[PDB]
Amino acid sequence: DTREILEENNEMLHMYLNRLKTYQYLLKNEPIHVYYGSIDAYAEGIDKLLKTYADKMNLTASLCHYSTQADKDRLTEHMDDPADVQTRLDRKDVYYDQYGKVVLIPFTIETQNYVIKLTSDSIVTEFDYLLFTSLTSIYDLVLP
Amino acid sequence: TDTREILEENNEMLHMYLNRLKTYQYLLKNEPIHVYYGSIDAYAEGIDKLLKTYADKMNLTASLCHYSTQADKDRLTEHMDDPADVQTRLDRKDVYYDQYGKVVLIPFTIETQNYVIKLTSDSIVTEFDYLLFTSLTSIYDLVLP
Amino acid sequence: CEPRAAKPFKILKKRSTTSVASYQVSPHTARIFKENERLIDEYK
Amino acid sequence: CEPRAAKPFKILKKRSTTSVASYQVSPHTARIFKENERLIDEY
Repeated sequence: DTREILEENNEMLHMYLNRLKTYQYLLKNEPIHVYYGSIDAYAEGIDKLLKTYADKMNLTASLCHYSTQADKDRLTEHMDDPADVQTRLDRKDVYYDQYGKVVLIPFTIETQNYVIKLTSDSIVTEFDYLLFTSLTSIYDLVLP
Repeated sequence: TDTREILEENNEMLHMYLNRLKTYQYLLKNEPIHVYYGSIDAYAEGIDKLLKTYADKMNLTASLCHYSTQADKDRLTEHMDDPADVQTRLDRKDVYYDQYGKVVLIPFTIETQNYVIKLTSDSIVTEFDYLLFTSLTSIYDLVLP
Repeated sequence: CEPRAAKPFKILKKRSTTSVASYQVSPHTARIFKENERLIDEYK
Repeated sequence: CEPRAAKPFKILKKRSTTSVASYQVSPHTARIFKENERLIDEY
């Protein structure tokens, strides 16, 4: 039925208009707190910025270490196929859980590996990839 | 009837703004921002070049237009069926959209100086573009020392 | 998944010297939202 | 409409200290696009 598809289109447009509204509002009104001087300071500043944005959008964002095998195993525990999830991430691909609830985005600060974890009770998509990775770029551009 | 068309409109909207957002992110990732400062005119120049960098790759035109002198205002609003109305909106500092999705005019102020960010397109420009293009003006300010 | 650091310095960056007309939905997309919802509600 | 300055000072800034996995569509939106086009075809 075209009804269902239509509700899906409508939901997509509303949701990403709202999330884009939030992104733009924050770039305009929220002071960016810049942490620098080491990988861990940078990582903290990125984590806080992602959080500031996810908090106002009905989804959670986190910056997860993805350096040591211990880090990798921690991340992938709660997934159906951890070895496979890990291969994808190692290969540097975005990983989308099929049901639309989790995006995992391999991310690098200087020479340290992380994964930006995005979850949502409704839906996350490539639009969220684009918005959240844009912010990591803005963070880098705002450094001295 | 009214359903096939609306479906094409939804589909077009989702493709277009996915594409424009792909471009925006790609440029934030790979294109250096060139930051002009030292005066109101340098600042306005840098904002104009940044908007242009992005619009150039997106199938729409962006400009930063003076909106100080009546001459500036008339230049802007003579392209419109109701100039007095367009002008009153802009003067009162509100965004102006045409009914047809081809023009967005966004009052913008640098220190004491008034401008209007003009966005036009042969396909479509909407509030999404307002959001992207105003986002960029915010990134410009944040990048200043 | 919550990296914290001792940090050498703290800074605050803001968008300040400028202001912009605030958000409003376009007529174009307002029409699309209205038609969507009126059609969704018409199958149901 | 093209404001230019008489003697600007310029600063080139670049996203460098970080990098990210590159773009890939989610399955969810891939499905929506496919179903749209298959329905649009169906009139």
